[PDB]
Amino acid sequence: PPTLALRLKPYKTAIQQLRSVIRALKENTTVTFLPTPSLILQTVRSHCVSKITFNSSCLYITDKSFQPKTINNSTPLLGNFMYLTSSKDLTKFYVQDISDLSAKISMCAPDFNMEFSSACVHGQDIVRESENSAVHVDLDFGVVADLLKWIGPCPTGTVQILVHAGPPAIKFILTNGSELEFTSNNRVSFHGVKNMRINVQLKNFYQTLLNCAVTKLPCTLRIVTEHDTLLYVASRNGLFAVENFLTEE
Amino acid sequence: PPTLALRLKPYKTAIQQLRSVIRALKENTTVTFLPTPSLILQTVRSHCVSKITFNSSCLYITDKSFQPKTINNSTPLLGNFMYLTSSKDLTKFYVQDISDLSAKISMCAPDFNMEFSSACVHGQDIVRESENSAVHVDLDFGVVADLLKWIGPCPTGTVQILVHAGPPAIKFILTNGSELEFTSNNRVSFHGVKNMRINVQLKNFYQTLLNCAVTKLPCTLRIVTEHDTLLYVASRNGLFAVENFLTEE
Repeated sequence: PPTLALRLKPYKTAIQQLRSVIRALKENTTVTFLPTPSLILQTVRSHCVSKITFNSSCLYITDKSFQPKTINNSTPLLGNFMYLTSSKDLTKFYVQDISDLSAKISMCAPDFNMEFSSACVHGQDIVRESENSAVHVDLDFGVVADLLKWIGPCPTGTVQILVHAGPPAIKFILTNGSELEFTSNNRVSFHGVKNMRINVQLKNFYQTLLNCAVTKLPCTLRIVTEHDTLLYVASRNGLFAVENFLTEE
Repeated sequence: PPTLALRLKPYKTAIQQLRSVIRALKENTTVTFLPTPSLILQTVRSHCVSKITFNSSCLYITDKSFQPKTINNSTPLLGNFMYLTSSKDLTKFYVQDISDLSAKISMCAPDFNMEFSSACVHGQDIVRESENSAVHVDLDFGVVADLLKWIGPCPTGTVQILVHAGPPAIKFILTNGSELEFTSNNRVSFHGVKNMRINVQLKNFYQTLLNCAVTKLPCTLRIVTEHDTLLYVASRNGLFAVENFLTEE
């Protein structure tokens, strides 16, 4: 039977880094297993879609005939499935393709083993789109930390992200009139700017930053204008990538 | 294979009544499955041992060769096992005896099924002991409620239970000097009293009362003096019995 297995050392590391993100997953959150190999978490919040993709280095695949499987993370009795995989006692975690309609998940710990079969759902894949006029600014981890400390007081209202080109700058404005801005090359890196603004809910922007901050590495911000106005915020390491897509308003 | 199955209607009712108790179970809490049929939860806290026994009417047994199984409620990956059984979506729950060293638990929900095998441990059975000189007072549910409201302010210090025989009375005294007492037949029932006292931790007595109060029915208090000084507090309905054993100090 075609088996997709998690490689324990990098997976346990990754899932520990992500523990706070995984604790925050929603009722619609999906988990996708691919023969690539890949594992993808995808979550819809108001005007915000979030995707966590595990690097292939976290997985072992025995047989590429393994059919793609998407399941709900919210599991009838078990609740938050991905949270259970963050158990520090986990010794084995694999998925088997033994029926068309479902995925069979196996997990072990010292003197324990368990299996469950969850119904497959129809997933959507989300692709970061490119546009000729897009803004792209990379933020050092220290900048992300500063934004989080600033915005972290339960966050309400909106944040306006205001970008300038005259000289380059990225500016952040909150509902209460507070403003922070960055111009400085050894703190941020500008890769295409134009005079523009985007307004997003503060709660979503803060959660987005929190999720990206798990890498303790630089985060990429992009803003596009075509299908509509959208803010992309992402970070990654060699174990996983966190990507968020925030729709204006 | 010998199967012990939960009868869904009375089990789901019982487990819903007990939900708060089950949320509070400890690392040493055991779950015992018997061919009687019976299911027993047993938990050790400081000077307090608590036992929940499900009435046979909650169980169906196919084959009395089923070997007795005790397992830890704290389950490596799953965490609080009994809490998972309180899922309002549960459609099937049974235990199979297919190995000497372990119990195989199966559980279902609409489009979900799961199985796990947990290692058997060595349980102790706890028996309420009788003594010729013991105090026994039954308390109406309204009395239990009054005690809970009185003691419920996080409870610290101790409670002294002071019993009198001249005329009969049961008295409760807290560390801060507050005192409540009962003498009244249509509120409490005296079945053997003698002049005596017992002192227990307030936190344990309060938790004990909370657990018994789930029946919304009268609760039995007994106090013994032999092996040592001990307070027994219990309540039951046709679905389960809650029993607690509090050692003096």
